[PDB]
Amino acid sequence: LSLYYKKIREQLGHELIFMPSVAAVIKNEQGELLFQYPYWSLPAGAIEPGETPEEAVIREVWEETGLKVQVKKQKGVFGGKEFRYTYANGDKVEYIVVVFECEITSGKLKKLQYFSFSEKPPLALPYPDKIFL
Repeated sequence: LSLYYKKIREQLGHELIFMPSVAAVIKNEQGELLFQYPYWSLPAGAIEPGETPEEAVIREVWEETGLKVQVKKQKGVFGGKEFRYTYANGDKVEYIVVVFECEITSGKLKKLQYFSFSEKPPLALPYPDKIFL
């Protein structure tokens, strides 16, 4: 939770915050997909104002996984009521997520686990299977 969103939350109480975000689809040499376990999730995060969606996904992937990646292709933008989430404490948020297929260029992998498409775990957010293909 960056200082920007943290500051907005302070001022809005539990009210709905619209959060532009990015999520990454990362595959290793053998075709497995990288997921994170806090439901499991794709490496993802909020876009900081000032960053392009591409810069955001590269940064988020580095922070969440330790991998340095470059953007291969955009796999769609998802949003609406199905991407609305209300924290246990009452804080309401709605995401609009830009999904990017990214390729690893450097780094290491800091739970983080690879899963083949057929074995992929369930995700909280309703991303269509097409983002993986």
